[PDB]
Amino acid sequence: MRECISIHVGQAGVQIGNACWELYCLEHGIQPDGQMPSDKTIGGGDDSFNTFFSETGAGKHVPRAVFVDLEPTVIDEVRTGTYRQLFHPEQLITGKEDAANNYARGHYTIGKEIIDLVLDRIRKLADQCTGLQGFLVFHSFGGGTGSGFTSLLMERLSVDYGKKSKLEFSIYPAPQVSTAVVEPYNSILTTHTTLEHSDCAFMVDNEAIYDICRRNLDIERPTYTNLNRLISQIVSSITASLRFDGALNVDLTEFQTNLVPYPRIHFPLATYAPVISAEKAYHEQLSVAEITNACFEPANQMVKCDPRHGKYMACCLLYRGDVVPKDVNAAIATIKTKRSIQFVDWCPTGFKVGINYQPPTVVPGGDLAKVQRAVCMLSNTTAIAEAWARLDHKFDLMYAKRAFVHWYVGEGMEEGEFSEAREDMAALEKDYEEVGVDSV
Amino acid sequence: MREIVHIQAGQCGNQIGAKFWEVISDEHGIDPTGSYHGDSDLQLERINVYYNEATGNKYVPRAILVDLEPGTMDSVRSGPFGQIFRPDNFVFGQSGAGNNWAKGHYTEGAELVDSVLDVVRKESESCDCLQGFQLTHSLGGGTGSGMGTLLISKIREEYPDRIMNTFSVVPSPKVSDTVVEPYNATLSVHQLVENTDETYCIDNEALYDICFRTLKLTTPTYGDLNHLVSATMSGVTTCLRFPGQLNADLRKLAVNMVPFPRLHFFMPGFAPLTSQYRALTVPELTQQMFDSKNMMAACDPRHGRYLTVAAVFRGRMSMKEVDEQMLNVQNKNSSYFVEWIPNNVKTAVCDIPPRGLKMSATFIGNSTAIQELFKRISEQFTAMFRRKAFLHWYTGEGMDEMEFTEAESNMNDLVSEYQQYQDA
Ligand SMILES: Nc1nc2c(ncn2[C@@H]2O[C@H](COP(=O)(O)OP(=O)(O)OP(=O)(O)O)[C@@H](O)[C@H]2O)c(=O)[nH]1
Ligand SMILES: Nc1nc2c(ncn2[C@@H]2O[C@H](COP(=O)(O)OP(=O)(O)O)[C@@H](O)[C@H]2O)c(=O)[nH]1
Ligand SMILES: COc1ccc(CNc2c(-c3ccccc3O)nc3ccc(F)cn23)cc1
Ligand SMILES: [Ca+2]
Ligand SMILES: [Ca+2]
Ligand SMILES: [Mg+2]
Ligand SMILES: [Mg+2]
Repeated sequence: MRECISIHVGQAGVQIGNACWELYCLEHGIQPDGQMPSDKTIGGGDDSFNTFFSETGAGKHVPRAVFVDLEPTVIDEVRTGTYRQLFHPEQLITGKEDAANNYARGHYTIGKEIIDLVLDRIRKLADQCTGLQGFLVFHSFGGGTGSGFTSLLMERLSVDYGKKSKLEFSIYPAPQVSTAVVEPYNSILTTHTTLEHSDCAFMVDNEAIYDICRRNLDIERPTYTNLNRLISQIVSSITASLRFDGALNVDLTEFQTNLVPYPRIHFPLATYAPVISAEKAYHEQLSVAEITNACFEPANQMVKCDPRHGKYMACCLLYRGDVVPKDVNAAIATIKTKRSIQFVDWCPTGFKVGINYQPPTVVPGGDLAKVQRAVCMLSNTTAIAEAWARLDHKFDLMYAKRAFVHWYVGEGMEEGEFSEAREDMAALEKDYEEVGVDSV
Repeated sequence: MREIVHIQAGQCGNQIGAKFWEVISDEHGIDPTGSYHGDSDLQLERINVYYNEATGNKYVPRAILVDLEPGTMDSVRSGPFGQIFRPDNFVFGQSGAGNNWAKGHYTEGAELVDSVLDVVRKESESCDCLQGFQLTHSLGGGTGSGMGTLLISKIREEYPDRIMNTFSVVPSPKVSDTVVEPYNATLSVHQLVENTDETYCIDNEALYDICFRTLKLTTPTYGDLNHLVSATMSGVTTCLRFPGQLNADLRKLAVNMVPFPRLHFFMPGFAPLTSQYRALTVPELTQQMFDSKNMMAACDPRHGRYLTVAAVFRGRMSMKEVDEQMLNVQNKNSSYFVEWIPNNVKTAVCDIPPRGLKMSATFIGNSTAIQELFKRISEQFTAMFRRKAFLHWYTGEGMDEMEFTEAESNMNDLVSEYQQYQDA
């Protein structure tokens, strides 16, 4: 047991679920049709991979997940794509009409038409579970469904499942791939209404991922397929502690104890290494010290901020592959003397380490190199508040003139919600400043 | 007084507790399935203290194995000596305790404790004369810490006249699962001060340093630390497990070691430290056991004073030489033993050595320098608690800030009390 249910909302959520679930299937040797040769226990089992996959009596391993979107085009491609047999048709849920880049339609108007159906299906998966750990919610900040349906869902999930843990992987909007002028409004509304209901939230900055694809993978103009393949690697590093056995494997909840010092401070910065092309990885084995060092290079981060001009409250290293504790300790010793790492005066400065032996894998016909070892750093730094600040400034520019506000008010929202949400983010920015101030 | 009932709680509790049963089962000639293939009658003479006799002359450890998750306890059953434990005494929950004291003490563990007490009562009843209970646990996680101290409180209620022993593993940043350890430890120390007669303080700081500095293990595992723990546990139970003049029991130990009831935190020590070929002379054992480098608690005994001492020599050796050497360190370092408890060092010798060594020494000290341990944990605690950091994990299971304040105060009082006798 310790089962984990994934919920994928809107286009970004859906397309990242594909990347993720395609990746998890390759990681565990599960074929497209759902069969898993190396699983001798047919119909069920207690194995670590069973946290993400139920078994049917016919030998089908089936994702503990639900894809939800308010229009059929993105989910229709899962219904007819390589992995169509993997999912039960009732896990793939669509409406007829989207939220149209409007938090309000996603939360109220189009959203309340499909919400009972979504909870009903989430419930059907929850009852296949002998000891459900919690949910993982994948969604964009900027979309209408991703922002407003997710918020509605999170609220409702807190009611049906109490305090059962809820993690978010949230896509933070970037101008290179942005689809709507109103993304800053959607972002601040979802962030605000989700903050009491989420226990931990990994932000992914599309720009950060966009820059990494250009710089490290030599990709001239990355598509979503390029970004999601990189994201799934990061997601996989984080969930790998849930999906694999291991002597040196620290569970993800144990990292969370360290990552979240107050309920509102639940936004860890992730950083992944190595991201390298096959061309460049040939005759170029990257040691534990090199990838560990790469975690403190802020070009390898998932969110554009500078931890060097801020303070750490935690630092977790999730290694996978050919890694042993000795090399890790030596690598950390080198970094402590040679790099810009200042903790707040109320945290202990120890780095928490976890190691999975299963080395990372790559999706066929991708841009990443297959490497012998890899690492995801999860840090809690005050620097991440930079990301809130940039986004809060864009919100303030538009909100001062009331640009676009009529589109939200027409679907039933009030001006009160906007300023209530912005003050919550003002307070959150002030919280991230307070934690960094030294004690007396 | 013979029968002891052993309980092991949580990851650490069950890991070290498994090694203890491995070590002493070899010493008493019991094999991985439970049969006696020994040679000396001295091996079976007080086998009753820790083992029950079963159908077919099998010996079954009087051991209750407790955890809130089945991870560690499936490993114990998998491991070398697992098949010896009575299968009804495996009592386990499903969801674990997430290194949270509150979950162990107040919510998750509360659900499970009454089942553990039914096995305790089962083992307690088929005992000729129960002397007491020993618990193995760490103070830093949530099950062995919080649930463990909940058990202790319940056992004291039902058996208020029996002795309570702990082997309590104190935490260190040098070997650290989570930032909340100082919180968990401070909540458990508050329990231990009130509800135990004796506690062996195994500091993981001290085990790491012995492993690093004195044994040349650059990257020490929990296996390397537990090697040191089970040799210390073997040593401080020798006098209960073997003969033959010392009618040593847990109550006698409590009476002679503990001049003031709250000051029952013992610093253990072992010589020689291992992981040899040249056997040690009695002078060397006597220098080594008293050395700071050989203490299982990270405290300089020169910074404090010894209230009482109990030393236990194992092997064939001259008792003349053992008295001479034990009297030499007292006479040559007399400032470090309190003048107001005459003859506070008591020494014993047992002919059977442990596996591997021809001769060895185990030290049990109630030193006032133990305060340094509680000061170290008090400091780590305050660093965080002054900004109420990480508290939401505890307040979400119904605990209040006042309960942390209380606990911080009891420990700081303990420290004051130890400091009181260092200067008297
Ligand atoms: N990383 C990544 N970002 C995406 C993907 N698809 C869309 N986005 C980003 O997500 C934001 C737009 O939200 P979507 O998820 O398309 O919108 P939606 O939730 O479907 O909402 P509506 O379409 O308005 O109902 C923009 O910031 C896009 O760049 C994807 O596959 N990967
Ligand atoms: N010496 C030693 N310490 C341990 C062992 N296992 C865990 N610890 C320590 O115990 C503390 C964590 O407690 P743990 O027993 O895992 O938690 P619980 O299962 O929730 O009681 C930390 O200080 C760890 O360093 C072990 O086998 N030996
Ligand atoms: C002032 O110190 C003491 C006086 C009396 C006792 C009672 N029994 C005991 C013990 C002892 C008792 C219980 C468990 C383990 C033990 O190793 N070890 C010795 C060694 C020498 C001796 F004279 C008695 N010992 C303990 C300490
Ligand atoms: Ca199976
Ligand atoms: Ca329960
Ligand atoms: Mg859409
Ligand atoms: Mg642990």
